[PDB]
Amino acid sequence: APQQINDIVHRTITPLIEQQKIPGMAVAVIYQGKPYYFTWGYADIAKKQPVTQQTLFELGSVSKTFTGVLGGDAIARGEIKLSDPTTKYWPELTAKQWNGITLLHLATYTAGGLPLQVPDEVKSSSDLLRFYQNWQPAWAPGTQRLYANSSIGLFGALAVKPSGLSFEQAMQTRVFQPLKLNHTWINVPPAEEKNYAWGYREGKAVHVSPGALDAEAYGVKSTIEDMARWVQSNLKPLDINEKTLQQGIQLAQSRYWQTGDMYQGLGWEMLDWPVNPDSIINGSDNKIALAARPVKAITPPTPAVRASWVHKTGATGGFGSYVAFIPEKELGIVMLANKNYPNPARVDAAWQILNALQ
Ligand SMILES: *C(=O)[C@@H](NC(=O)/C(=N\OC)c1csc(N)n1)[C@@H]1N=C(C(=O)O)C(=C)CS1
Repeated sequence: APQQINDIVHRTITPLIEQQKIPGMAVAVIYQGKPYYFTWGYADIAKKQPVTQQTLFELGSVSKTFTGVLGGDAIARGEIKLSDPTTKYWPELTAKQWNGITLLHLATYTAGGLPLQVPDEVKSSSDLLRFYQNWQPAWAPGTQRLYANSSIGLFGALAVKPSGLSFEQAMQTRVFQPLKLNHTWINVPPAEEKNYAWGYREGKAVHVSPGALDAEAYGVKSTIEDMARWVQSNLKPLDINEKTLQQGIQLAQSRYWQTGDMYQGLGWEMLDWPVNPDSIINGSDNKIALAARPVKAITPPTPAVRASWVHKTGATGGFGSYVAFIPEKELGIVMLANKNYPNPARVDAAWQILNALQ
């Protein structure tokens, strides 16, 4: 690692870990296309098992980037269109409020106020239908962006229906394996249990629990090395040999809606580079990130702009993650931690590091 990398990383992350009391953390910085790795702390406190290159973390909502890209792949395959009504793939959703709600809306949180979370009481596919059939929008389709598991989650589950494959098998066969993410799982197999960090919420060790649309919204676990490879793949989709995966990646970074200075892709979110740091830092605070905001349609969507800051936050009960990258400058960062700590702290650190290297 060039000194400047070490310099910044240690200066920025160390106090961050101490400030946020983070038990374990892994950081990857992609600099002129190459990854550089840093780990701190314990994956398992009680076991005193260190974080390593092989430790799996719960990505939480960073999983949405996989879901957007898989969806992008399905479009490229000619299997769905984002202009398809949701009812085309779920005909049992017959209540009148669904008419005019398209896959684009679900994927980009503009269906009209689908809720932030699918309620814990929703378990069976029966509950799931009832939940969406009873939901009442707060706004008309395509007018407001309200960040929501239940929106992008539904998108993921429906996007895979023409393939006939489950969501997990589609993700594994169409995205993980081709990008050679061999330590990335929706369901961590036994041979990896020893590498799967615990999360910590107020001192208690926790792992995410089964939830409806969990795999689609928040259920990916991956290592720092596989997450660097995800970033490289999204920095440079042209190096990618699978035609439809290449195209799916590019579509996930198309700009479909603008709210303030951000643009909504499929999973990914984007801003023009150069970016005002206050804007992404402050925008990451849940009082803005979770608020409803008006959207302007970009008709037709703007193709992936290389001069972009492209990013996504995610968290579970016990974990906190952030990924950001700038395709023009071949620069990116991954931050995985096994405590959920405030979004703006992550984004601030990330900006300090990548600003210092740009
Ligand atoms: C994505 O990260 C997603 N987060 C979650 O669904 C969960 N927690 O967030 C704190 C979650 C899933 S299972 C479990 N026990 N907890 C969305 N992001 C946020 C966020 O913090 O950025 C949310 C507030 C909930 S929805």
